[PDB]
Parts: sequence; structure tokens; C-alpha cells
Amino acid sequence: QQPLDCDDIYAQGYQSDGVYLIYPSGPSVPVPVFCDMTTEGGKWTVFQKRFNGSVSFFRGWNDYKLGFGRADGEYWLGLQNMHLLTLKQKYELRVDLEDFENNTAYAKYADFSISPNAVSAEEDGYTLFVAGFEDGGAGDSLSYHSGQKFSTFDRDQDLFVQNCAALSSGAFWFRSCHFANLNGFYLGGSHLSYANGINWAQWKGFYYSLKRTEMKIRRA
Amino acid sequence: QPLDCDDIYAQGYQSDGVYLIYPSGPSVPVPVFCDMTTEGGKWTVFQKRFNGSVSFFRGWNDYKLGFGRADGEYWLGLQNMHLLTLKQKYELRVDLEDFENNTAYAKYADFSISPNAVSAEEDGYTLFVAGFEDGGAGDSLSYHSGQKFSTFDRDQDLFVQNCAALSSGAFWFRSCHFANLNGFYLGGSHLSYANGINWAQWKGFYYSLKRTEMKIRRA
Amino acid sequence: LQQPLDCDDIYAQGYQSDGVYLIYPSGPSVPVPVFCDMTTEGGKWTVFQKRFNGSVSFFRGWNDYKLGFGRADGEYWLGLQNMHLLTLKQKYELRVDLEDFENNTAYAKYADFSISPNAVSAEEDGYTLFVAGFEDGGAGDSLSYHSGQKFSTFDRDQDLFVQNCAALSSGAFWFRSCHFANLNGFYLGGSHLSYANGINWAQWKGFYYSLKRTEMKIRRA
Amino acid sequence: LQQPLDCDDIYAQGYQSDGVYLIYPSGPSVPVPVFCDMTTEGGKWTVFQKRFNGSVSFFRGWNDYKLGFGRADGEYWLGLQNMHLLTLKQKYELRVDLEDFENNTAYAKYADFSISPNAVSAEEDGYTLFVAGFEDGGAGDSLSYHSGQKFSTFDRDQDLFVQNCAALSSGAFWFRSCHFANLNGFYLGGSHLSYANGINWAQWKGFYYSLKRTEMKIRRA
Amino acid sequence: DIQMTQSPSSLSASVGDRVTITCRASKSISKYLAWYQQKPGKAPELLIYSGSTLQSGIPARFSGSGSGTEFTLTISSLQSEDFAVYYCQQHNEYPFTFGQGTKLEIKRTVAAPSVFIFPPSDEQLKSGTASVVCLLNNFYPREAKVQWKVDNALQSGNSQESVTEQDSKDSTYSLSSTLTLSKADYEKHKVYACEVTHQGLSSPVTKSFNRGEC
Amino acid sequence: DIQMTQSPSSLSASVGDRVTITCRASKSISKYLAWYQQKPGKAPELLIYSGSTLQSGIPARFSGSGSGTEFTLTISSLQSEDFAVYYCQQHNEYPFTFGQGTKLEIKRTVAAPSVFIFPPSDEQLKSGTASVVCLLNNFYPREAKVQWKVDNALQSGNSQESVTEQDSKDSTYSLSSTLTLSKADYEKHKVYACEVTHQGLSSPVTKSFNRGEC
Amino acid sequence: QMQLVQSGPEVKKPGTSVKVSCKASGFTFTSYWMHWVRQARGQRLEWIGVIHPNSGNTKYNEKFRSRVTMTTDTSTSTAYMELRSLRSDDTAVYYCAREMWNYGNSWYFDVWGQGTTVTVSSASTKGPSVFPLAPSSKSTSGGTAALGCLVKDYFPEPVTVSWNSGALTSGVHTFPAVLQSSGLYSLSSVVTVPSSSLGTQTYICNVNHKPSNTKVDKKVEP
Amino acid sequence: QMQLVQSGPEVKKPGTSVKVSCKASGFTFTSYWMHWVRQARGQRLEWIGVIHPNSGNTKYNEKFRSRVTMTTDTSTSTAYMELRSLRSDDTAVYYCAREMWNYGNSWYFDVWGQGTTVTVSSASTKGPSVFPLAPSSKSTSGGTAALGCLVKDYFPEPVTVSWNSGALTSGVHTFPAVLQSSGLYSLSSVVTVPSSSLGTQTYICNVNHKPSNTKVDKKVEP
Ligand SMILES: [Ca+2]
Ligand SMILES: [Ca+2]
Ligand SMILES: [Ca+2]
Ligand SMILES: [Ca+2]
Repeated sequence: QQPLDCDDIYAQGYQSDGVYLIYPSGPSVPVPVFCDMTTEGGKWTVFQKRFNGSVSFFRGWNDYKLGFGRADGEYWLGLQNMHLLTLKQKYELRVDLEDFENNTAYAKYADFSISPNAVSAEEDGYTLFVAGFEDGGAGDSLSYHSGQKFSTFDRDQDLFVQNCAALSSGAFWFRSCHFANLNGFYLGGSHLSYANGINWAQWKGFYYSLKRTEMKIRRA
Repeated sequence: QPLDCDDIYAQGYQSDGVYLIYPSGPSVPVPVFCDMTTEGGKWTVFQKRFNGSVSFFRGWNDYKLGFGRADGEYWLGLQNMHLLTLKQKYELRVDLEDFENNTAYAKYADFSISPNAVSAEEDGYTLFVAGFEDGGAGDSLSYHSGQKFSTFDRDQDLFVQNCAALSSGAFWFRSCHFANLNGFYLGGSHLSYANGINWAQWKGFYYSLKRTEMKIRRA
Repeated sequence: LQQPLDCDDIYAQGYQSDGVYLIYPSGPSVPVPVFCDMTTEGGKWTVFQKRFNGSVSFFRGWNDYKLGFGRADGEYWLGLQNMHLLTLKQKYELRVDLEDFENNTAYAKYADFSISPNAVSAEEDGYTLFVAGFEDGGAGDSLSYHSGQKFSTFDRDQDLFVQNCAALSSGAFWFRSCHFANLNGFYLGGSHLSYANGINWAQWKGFYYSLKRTEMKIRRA
Repeated sequence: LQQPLDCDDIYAQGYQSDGVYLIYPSGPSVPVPVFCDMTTEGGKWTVFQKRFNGSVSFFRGWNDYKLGFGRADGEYWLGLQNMHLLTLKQKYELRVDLEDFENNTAYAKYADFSISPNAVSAEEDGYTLFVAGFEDGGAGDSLSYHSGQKFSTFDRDQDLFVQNCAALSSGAFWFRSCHFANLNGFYLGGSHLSYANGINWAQWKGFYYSLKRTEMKIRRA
Repeated sequence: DIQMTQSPSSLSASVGDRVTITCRASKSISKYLAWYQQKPGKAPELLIYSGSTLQSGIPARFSGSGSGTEFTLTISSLQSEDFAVYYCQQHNEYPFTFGQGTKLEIKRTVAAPSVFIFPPSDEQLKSGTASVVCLLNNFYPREAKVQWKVDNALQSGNSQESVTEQDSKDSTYSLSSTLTLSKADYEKHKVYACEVTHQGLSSPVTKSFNRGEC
Repeated sequence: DIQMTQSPSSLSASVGDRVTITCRASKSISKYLAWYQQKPGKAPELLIYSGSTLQSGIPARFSGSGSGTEFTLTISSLQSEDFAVYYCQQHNEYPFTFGQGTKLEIKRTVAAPSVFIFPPSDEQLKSGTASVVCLLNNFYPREAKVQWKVDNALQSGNSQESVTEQDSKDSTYSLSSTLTLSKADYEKHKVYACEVTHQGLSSPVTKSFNRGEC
Repeated sequence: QMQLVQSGPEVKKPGTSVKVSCKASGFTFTSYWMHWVRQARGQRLEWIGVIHPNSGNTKYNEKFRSRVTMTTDTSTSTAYMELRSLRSDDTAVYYCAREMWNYGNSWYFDVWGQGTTVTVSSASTKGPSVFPLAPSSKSTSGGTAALGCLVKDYFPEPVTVSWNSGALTSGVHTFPAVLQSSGLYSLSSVVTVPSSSLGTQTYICNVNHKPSNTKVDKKVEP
Repeated sequence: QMQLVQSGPEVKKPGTSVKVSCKASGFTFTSYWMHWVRQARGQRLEWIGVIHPNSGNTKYNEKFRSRVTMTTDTSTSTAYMELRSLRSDDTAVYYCAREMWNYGNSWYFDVWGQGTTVTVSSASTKGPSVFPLAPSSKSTSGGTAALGCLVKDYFPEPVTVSWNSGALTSGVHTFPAVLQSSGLYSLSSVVTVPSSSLGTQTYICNVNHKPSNTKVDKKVEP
């Protein structure tokens, strides 16, 4: 029997947070992910990790579809994989953030899906959907992004005449432009340029680049 | 894994809504809406229209892989449709509604996309429908049986012109359609000829329906 | 819940009427229909090639010949990839059955038959044809000349000829300098004064005669 | 029923004669044939690399090395993608077995072996090689120098060297500044005056000696 | 919502005869209907389904037809196994209604009831209650009526009756009517009588006695 | 790590009343807390979880709220089944702490204790040990205090008491205090008395006896 | 063989809850839908609801929602149905039935249990009082007279009546019991015998009421 | 139905080990986590640890590591808990409880066993000594007097007291036993009776100590 998400791994009998194999496509091929079985009861599947700044997240539309990085350190699970999970089960979002002043923050969203109930994710541009927002330390930036297709310097889907993905040095479900750019350039602290680093607008504004970043997912 | 939605009935789910089925294989699912209510249920829907928001004047690629939202209007995709009809025998039902609060339908005993074809692409995904049981609407699809699926990208019709372009939609066109359930959502009567969502035998060529959905069930 | 991957399994399933059947060469995910000749020489024949009407054109591209094309009812070509999946997992025997426009029949059998056997990738190896010991029927031995040759089309020239023998022959085959058998040539319907471009079996009716019917059959070892 | 994805499964199926076998690393859809060494050290070895005749040229591109190339009978390379599927879902042990032209044999074992372990995509990670604890056989430890290095070809230079170490070495390998083991180098057949461009295992016969036979084997944990 | 009303409420026919039962629908129900056969003290058994299709193992003589609002179940030639209660089910929509039930009984020769009246025992009268019983033994058809008369005064609301099912050997029913009064009320009056009306009789029979006649 | 302290330690209320219990956290515990209802000599049953969500089958009158350090459990209108001990669990972190326990008892009319003193039986005194018993029968509230006096000298460390749970019929408690001394110690002194302090009394009652008085 | 084994009968007071079990054998329990139907005596069958064991999804009749709840134990292949607040009219026989599959409407029940007679009433368990129905010279029609026993005032069902410890069966007619307004049941059992045999032969009816554990033998004289 | 059947009580000497069983029925045992909790009398419940049957992974409370070890037998659907070195304060009731799954924090226990009362003490099993608590005219308040029995010095729990072979129940109050400093338990049982009925009615308390097989009947007089 195969665990397709990481809440299954909780049921399999594994509760130590680490790298694990889950089968979102099928029993043919797994894909490794890191799971945070500790935070708020555990069962978190992580589709986004950043901390060293070593891995560059200014990648193309193809890398963000298939995913890139190491499940150990910084990585991105991949938009296709994420859509496979959100397509077959209802999921909850949690993002956990940290600055360079030894402070932590987070934000939770009850519903989370990538292009939900879409017969083809490509055609729909892998839209992001987030519903009811429960506040943690940080504010609510993602509710601004709900309903927006994922954009890169390869594929501009944003509502802006310019290429907001190119101006922001990252990839996100951009609108006129982001309130959250968790794939921006790791400028490591404050920066005089506008809205191009790993920024959570509602927590540390547009001129502050976080130190650590990770976006977690759990079953409904 | 349930490859169709009649399997889902056996899985233990009977509320009509969005569901995942594995027509290709356990690797990748595709969501569909299932009508577990109509005539006992177990209907797999590969076609939905009502709001008019989603435009069905799309290309051959969108119609091969499918496009739209399983919640509202959508098209399941010709390839997926072929995987179902290839490995099981299926029954067809189409349900229609006008702007006068009237309902109609038509049933066809056998239904298949490119049956006994080694490759659906080469055959152009021919439509085959056999014995027809009459509901509210007449029989328009029997005229279309044996015709390849055509788009403004790919003209397969028997007409010198591009009947897909003239009809503002995609369908298994002949000289030209008697049913253009992917035509432009003109919402009522229209003075243009046979370019809206038209069922010729029910409301003619100058009337665009309000709702439309094509349902499929096991044998 | 048990799947027949070839048509000799269908014989074991309990079906002996020759017709259209579903077999799973890839896997239980997706089948591909074929026509089976359960009558000829004990039956259990899987047909990867049928021609008789001349309606379907076999001058197709490399992609159409890889994926397969046609109707399992009438004329068709099963597809080079499918053929490679069968011969990869089981040992198979070949029989080709031919007919001219004079109400005469002929055939030729080959003990071993495989497409790119023991090849980790068929594309890299070009789907080489291999045929071994030949048992004579009505026609002669044309295919032994072709053994070891990659499959060639006007898209992809693999032949040993400076020219594109697939282009000169108006068909697709495992060409060498050029064919002795072009069972995918143009259906010229009888005799033709042009050289070696129709459905031709050299050893039976020469290069200037185009057959009426053609089908290439396969059975387990 | 489940499909045998490696060759230790085949041992359990009931086959112990070393030869060509089909295993399904991707899934039941498509198999890939491989040669299994059911004889050496109890057997159950899956071979992803064979060389001896010198016929097959291993100076190939990144695409051929991803998908695999060659004949499971003779010399071949299984393909990095397949290799990644095996190491992704099971823990594996490495053995490389070598022979020179002086009727001498040698080998080296590595307890753990993985291609791009815990990588969400093997392509992006360049199919990094990881090998751990080394048990000494005839040859020394050359692969430990290579662990953590992406696979490099004359198509894709991933090595840490300003030059193209894959190009200078006439082969493909997980190159660093440059190899201590180039088991895909050019088959120079004995001693050679050129530097580190033949099938070379540095610690056994140095950089100026090209081995005669070579095969890299994999078995479950 | 979607009531089901069967007809006839009770039907009597002999072996070998052609019999027809009808189920009616309040609203349009489409092709889909099913029939059941319930033997006494047994679970219902399914016969026809989706209006006209019979279940495997059911004899060929069973057949169903109809569509829309009206449906019918017919049997070519009855057999001893066929006598039971038949139920009609809704089947099309999900409220799921059932039919009123149709009694299919065997038809014999008309037979009148042998009537006996039983006074209250002296043991009962000590307790403070009096029960008068009226028996109608071995009679056919089932339809019968009993009227209690005390001092030639009709009685109502104090009498209950019970009917045995059709006998196995002679196919005749039997009826028992109990008139329950108190000791004091029983002693105030003198003449007690049960008046039997039945098809095999022209005018009602009266079996009577007088209190303390012995 | 993560102590849980419940308040009040004991609460007394009647049927139909609105009752509230509070669980306190030493450190911030977040949204997650759960409550249980333990009947006497039974396994705990779970009521609320994750702070505010109730388990299936639990009556609607149970409801939970709170977040952070303070939490509350409230019942709209009590019922006879609701009287039990309630426990609050930590739930957020994995050391996993529990609440001190809150007794919810029924409130009746205040009743003073009927006091009886029982000397040691002659059988006991032969063995070499003497036990003096003081019974406080049928009294409410549960809070009561017993002080032993031998020759008008307070005693401590040699007396143990036990309290029955709340009675089912009249909802009154009962207490039994046993003063255990040796044979020799019992004979040295003369007057023995247990002094009862209770809310229903103004000053403590004293029941006493003399060795060999009766 | 394909069989459904229901729980035994239960007698409940009004307002209480009853829990009926239904165990499956002879078929994979998780594959087929399970229906619950009740048959009030001499009345129309009522469809309670549906449940699938594998998924646990339920669909109830509108009028029974909030009162009935269905569960399934997959390990024991058992289906449960529980009616929470009971009502005197709920006295009926409850069946569990399996919905076959059949490439279309389905929604018809091919395999049934065998009934769980549920009786709901505020009456308490009480034993019967047996009274003879003596024969007389006036109740003699020719050579055949009739006699019987009146089993009056007992709760709950059932009571068993036999004549001469079962030695006499020909001519016997034990009638269905009636529920009187007092909440207690009452029946009568009679038998026809030759009027000539009244003098020598002794007739005894044997009444047994297991719910209250009462065995009674009553002799009849004229 | 969903049930967890724990082991009965055990009496252990200090320093020894005890092994507690907990068998599951009504649910697939391999799917849910199993928790172990102890409830010292009138004190805070302590969570021992957790174990999953399918994987066998365990997570213990920090203070009990090295002392407690958990195992599971998958074939018999049983979960085991064993505390290696015992201590006089470990006397408590030990429960096994199932963690439901619920799409989030979970980690709350919806299904419990029914207790394994574990007693640890250096005392040896001893039978009781019953002593009468005679009524007197001085302990008489109006027309109602009290009498009782003193069940002193016995080990281990439990002892059962009944008056007149259970025929007398109204007015009885059997108090919870107390653990004396000697390591043995002691309780008392009393009953209020009319002071007038002392002359005619006889009062006998029936003490039964099954661990030592002691049945005692003691009469009380003024
Ligand atoms: Ca733009
Ligand atoms: Ca055209
Ligand atoms: Ca060429
Ligand atoms: Ca380089």
C-alpha cells in the first residue's frame, strides 16, 4: 500500500519529521518531500523550503512545473505534483517565516488548492485558490493572490502590463504585483530595491528579505 | 482505482458532484462531474454548459486534452473519452434546456470514439452512435455518426469550406452539423445561421440553448 | 482482472473466432485493438499488418509508423513500439500471407522474429528487424535480406543507400541498399512498369507486380 | 500481481541463471531488458554498465546516457533515468568488476549507492552520484572522489573544471576537477600514451592503462 | 411524494388461470419499477425490475409491462408456489415509496361459517371482567361481518376480531370476535348474541344465549 | 513542562443551571485543547477537542471556547447525566499534560451530620489494638472536619477518614473517621470524643463516651 | 451462501433507542450498497435509508432524519441501524436489504435479511390469564361442537398455545393476537371435536409465555 | 462495536515488572495510534507514551523512558505496555486509548479501554479481621440508631460487604477503604436502622475476600 500525501505517512506509523517518499502520481514513481510532523500536530507536506539562499529560485516555467531542488534543504515540490494532491483531497495551508532578528511568524488558510477541479492544469495556468484565513504572526498576503495564474519570466500571466515576475526576480501567482514574493532573490535582510526579495508585505514590508521560508500543506 | 464513474457508484459515492477517475491509469487522474441522479445515475459527463462564461471556440489541442472546470462548464477531452469508450461499452444521453423553462433529451444505446482504431489521432477521433431512443429532442447525432472531430485548426469535415469556422464551434461535422453543442453561446434566438449551441431537430438552427450536457454510462 | 497481452493468450482465454480483440502490450492501463487470425495453421496469430482494399495509404511518416495507424477491422499497421513491446517479453514466430490478382495464395514463415531484441532503447537501435530460420511456403525468402536493418521512412533515412530508399520505394521498411520486400509500398493494383515501388515480394512475383492482399502475422514461439 | 522492478525480485521469481531479463523500473507499462549477474557473490546483481568487446562507443551524448543505449547481450548502458528510478525506491549496493589484458581480475564494492537521492527531479540535480562505505577488492577506491558530482557529457558540462573534462577524457562520468575513474572512456585496449582518456581506474592500473572488461553492478541493500 | 397504490386490494383466483395485478403512480415515474413476492413471515423476494425485466431464477410465466403512471404484473398460469402477497416499489426517484400490497389467494367453493357462541367463564367473572366470544369456523370467502347485540341493542367500540390466514388443507378461513365488558355491565343485561353476515347466507345468522341459562 | 491547572477544584450546582469550568495553561498552548467527562469507576469519555469542536454524539449543550492561556467549558442547562468529573488535556505539544480534575456535584438543601461514635469491640481489644470510629451520616455540603480528643487533648497523625461519594437518592454524603491506638494506649486515658465542624453547625458538635460506660 | 443475519427482536419503551444489527456473509460486504426497510403489519413498506460500508456515505429518508443513524463495522462485515427516539407507531418488522448492481438504474433489492420484529409500547412485561371457553349443548351443531381457551391480558408477544401437549392438531384454529386498548395483547384458540367424545375425552390447552416465564395448563369442562 | 479490553488488576512487589494487555475489536487495529495513560487516584492523569501497530514506532514520556516498553502483536490485534522497574508511587489505573484521525491536530483520544488497576506494595496477601461496631443507647438519636462492621487489616483490594446476605440495602453506607501505614487496607460499613427494631431484627454483615478466599459473617448486638 502506497502513501500519496504525508498525512498518510502519519497513518503508516511514522512521526519523525524528515525526508519521505509519497506517491502523488501513482505507485509507479514516487517523489521525495520533507514533512514537518512536529508543528501544530504535524502531518505537514512541505512544497517550498528556503533558508541558506544558496539555491536560486529565479527559475523558468518548466522547472516550476516539474519541481527543483533537494528534499533535504531548499526545494520546490513542483506545480504539477501540488495539483495532483489538491485535486484528489482538500487541503489546508500554513506558511512559516523568519527574519534576521530571531523572530518567527506564520499564516494559515483553511482551504488551499492549485487550479481546483480543472480538467487540465496547463490550460488554467495552475491558478491559486485560498479561502478563510487564520492569522498567525504575519498578515494575510495570499488572499490578494487567490485566483491568479502562476507566472514566470518565461510565461507572463500577471495582470500587469510589465512582467511582474521579471521585475520581482522570482515566481508567484502575480496580480498587478505581489504582496508575497516567497520565490524572490535572497537579498538577506533589508534592500533598497522595491519588492524583489523574499517578502511578506504584511509582516516585514516590501524592503525586507526574510531568512527562512517554508510553505506547508495538510489534509483538510 | 475507478476509471469511470459507474465504478464510483460501486465505490460507495452517490451524491452528484466533482469526482476523480483514472481513465489513463493510476498515474494521473482527471476530474469530472457525475450525474448520479438522472435515470438512476452513474452518468459520466464529458460536456457541460449553462453560464456561457467559458468559450468553446477553442483549438484542436484544447479539445484533445480537455479544457474548463469540472464544477461549471467544461469539456473532458477527446483522448480521455477515447480511453473510456475503448475498454468498455457505453450509453449516451444528452440533456438540453431552452430559455422557456423546457427540458429535452435524446439517448443512444451505443456510443464510441474511434472504436477499434489502433490510434485515435490518425482516425481523427471518429464519433459512432447506434440505436437511438427518443426523448424530448429529436435525433441530430445520427447524422454525425462516422465523422471525424473537426476544429478551425484541423478541418476534417466533408465540406469544401471549414464548417467548424462557420459554426463557431467544434464538432464531428459532415457537410455541416445538425447539432453544434459547442457553438457560440448566443443565448436565445439569433439571426445568424447554425453557429450557436443548436440542436436542429428540437429548436432549429436559429435558436441557442441555455443549458447543455452530454452524459455517458456503462453499457 | 487478468489481462491478455498477446493474442495467443486470447486462445487460452477461450476465444477462437478470428476478429477484433483487445490486448494489453503496454500494460493494464491502455489496450490497443488488433485483428487475430485464429483459423490459419492452428490460429493464435496476432496481425500487425493488413492490406487488401488499397484505400488506406501506407506512405506515412516515422511518427505514424512508430505509434501505429489504421483500423483493426480493415487495413492497418499496429505500430513499431507495440511490436517492440511484444517481441521484447516473448519469443515469436513470423508468417506472412500474400495474394495476387490471379486467385493465387502464397506465404513464408520465419522461426524467430523480433524488433530490436535485447535493446535497452528501441529508438537508439532504430527498431532493427531480426529474422532467423526460414521455412518455405508459396513465396520465397525476401526478409532474410532485411534482417539487422533499422526501420526507415522519408522522415528518417536509416538505409544503407546513399539515396532514401524509402522515398524511392514509396513506402516504409527495414531497407538495406534497397528492398526485396516492400509490403508498405503504393497499392498500384497489378503489374507496373516502374521499378520496385509497389507492394512487392521479389521472390514470388518480382519487382514489377503489386499484390492485392497482404498481412503479416505473429504467434508465440 | 506486482511486476519485478529490479533483478533481486527476479531471483525471488525463481530464475537464477545469469542472462538477459526484463525488469519494470518505471512501471508495468514499459519494461527495459537488463543483464543480471546471478553468479557473482550470491547473485541478484542488476548490471547498468557492460564493456568488453570494445565495439560499442560510449562517447555518446547526454540524451543517449539518460535514456540508455546498447544491447543487453553485449556492451550497453542502462540509462541514468532507469538507474534513478531503482535507487529512488530501494536502497542499493554497488560492485564494479574489472579485468585487464594480463588475465587479472579486480573489483571494488560500495555499501550505499544512489543517483540524485532525495531530489525532486533528477534532471535538475544533474543525476548526482552518491557512494558511501567502500570495501576493498582488487582495485582501489576511485569512485569516492566522484560522489556528489553531476553526470557530465560533451553535451552538458557539469564538472568543476574550467575545461570540458568529459570532452578531454573521451567519455561520460560524474566528473570533478577530473576523474580518477572513467569507465566510459574510449576503449584504448591496453596501455596508451594519452592522458586519462581510456577506460581508466586510477588506483588499480593508473591513468595510462585501459582495461579489457568492465561492468558496474547493483543489488538490493 | 410519489405514492404507490396497488389494485386490486385482494384477488382470488385458481391454479392455471391468467392473473393480472396493477400498480398506479401518482406522478410520472418513467420506465423504472420493480415487483416483490412476500410469503407469510418471510422476507420479500424480488421478481421484476425496471418495469419489465425479470430477475434470474424467476419462472418465465412471470412478466411485467407498463410505463409512465400505470404498470401491470401478469402471470400466464398460476401455481401453488405463486400464492402470496405482491408488493410494488417506486424505484425511479429517491424518496422511495412502496405499494399497498395485493393479496393473491386461492379460490375454492363458497362455504358458510359454522357459528358458535361462548359465554364468559365463571373464573373470569370473579376477576371483574366479562368477555363474550363468537367463532365463525371454516368459511369462504374471507369477507364476513359480525354484529354484537345485547338485549337486541347493537354494540360498537367494545368488540375486536381476528382472522386466521387461509387454511392449508381446505383453504377456508376462521374468525374470532371478542366482546369485552365489565362484570357489572355484563350482569345488568340478559340476552347476548352475535349477528353474522356472510355471502353464503341470505340473511344474518344469530347465535345467542341468556345470562345464567346454563 | 506545560502544567495544566483547573478551576474550581470542586463546583456544586443544580439541574438546569449554566455552569462553566476553566482550564489554565502555564505557557502559550495555542488553539488546541480537549475536555473529558469521567464517571466514577469508568473510562473517560471525550467531549470537546481543538478548543471549541465537539465530538459526534455529544449533546449540543456542551460547548468550548478560549485560546492561548485560558480556556472554558460551559453547559447551557445541566442534566442528571452531566454530573461527573471533567478533565482538560494539553493537546498542543508532545510532553502531554492533563488537568487537575474538577468535581461537578449536585446541590441540595444543607443538612447537618447525624453523628454516632462506636467504641472498640471486646473482640478487637483482645488482639492488642483498639479502633474508635466516628460516623457522620447523611450531610451536605461534603466539606466537613473531624478532630479527635482523648481526655480533651487534640490528636493528629493517628486518625484516618473516608468519605462516600454523593448518594443517589438523597444526594447526601457520609464520612467515617477511624482512630487507631494500641491496647495499652487506649487503657491509659478515659474520655474519647470526635469533634465535628460543619457549615450547618455554629460551633463544633462533640460526641463522646467513657471506657466501660455502656 | 449469500445470507443476511439480523439481530433478534427487542421490546422498547417510548422515547428510548434501539440498535439493530445485520451481518453479511457469502459476498464481499464492502462492494454492495445496504438498504433498510420496515414493514408495519398490514401496511405499506417504508424505506429508511441507504449506506455503503466501504465509504460510509449515507442517504436517509427525509422523515427519519435526525432520528436514525447508520454505521458499519468493516472488520465483522456487519451493518447497524439505530433509531434514536422511539414512537408507539414504530412497532414494525425491520429488514436490511442489499442493492444489486446492474448497469443502469439498479436501486432494487435482490437479497434480504429475515426481519427483526421491534415492539414499542409503554406496557410492562405481564403474564397471561387463561380462561376456558366451555362447550355446551347449544353450541353443538349435529355431532360436532367447539371449545377453546382465551389467553387474555399479556405483554409482550409471543405466546404459544397447544392442545393436549400437541397431541391434538386436527381442527385447531389459533387466532392472531389483538392489541387491546389497555396495551396488553389477547388471543383465543379453539378446536372442533365430536360432541359424542365430550364425556370421555379430556381437553387441556397449554399456554406458554416465555417473556414473563409462565407455563399454564387449563382443563375445559362443560 | 468499537471496544478495547484491557487486562485485569495485578499486584506486584516493588522493583518488579508488570505487563499490561489491551486487545482491540471493532476497528482495524493497524490503522490507528495507541496511547497509554495512567490515573493515580485523585491525581493528575499522566500520559505514558504512544505506539503504532503497523510500523512499531514508539514515542514515550521523558520521565518514563528506559522503564516502560511498548509492543504490539498484529495477529491478535493486541497492544502491550510494560513498566520494567516498579515504584510504590506507580500505583494507579492504567488505560489504553485510541487516537482518532481527524484532518489536523488529532492527538486526542476518542476510545478508551476500561482500566487496569495496578497495585505495587511490599505487603503480602492477608485476610481481613472483622470487628462489630455495636449500637448503644448513647449513639441513638431519637428513634434511629446506627451499627456497623470494621473490616480491618487485609491485603490486597477488594473486599465486599453486604448486610443480611444482601436483603438489607436502604440506609447502608460502605466507605472507601483506607491504606494504613502497615501496608494493609481498612474500611468500615455502617447502616442506620430503627432503634426499636434492635430487639427483634438480627443484623449480620457478610465480608468476602476473594484474593485470600475468606468468607466471614459477623453478627452485631448492643
Ligand atoms: Ca504582464
Ligand atoms: Ca473542409
Ligand atoms: Ca540513405
Ligand atoms: Ca567544465
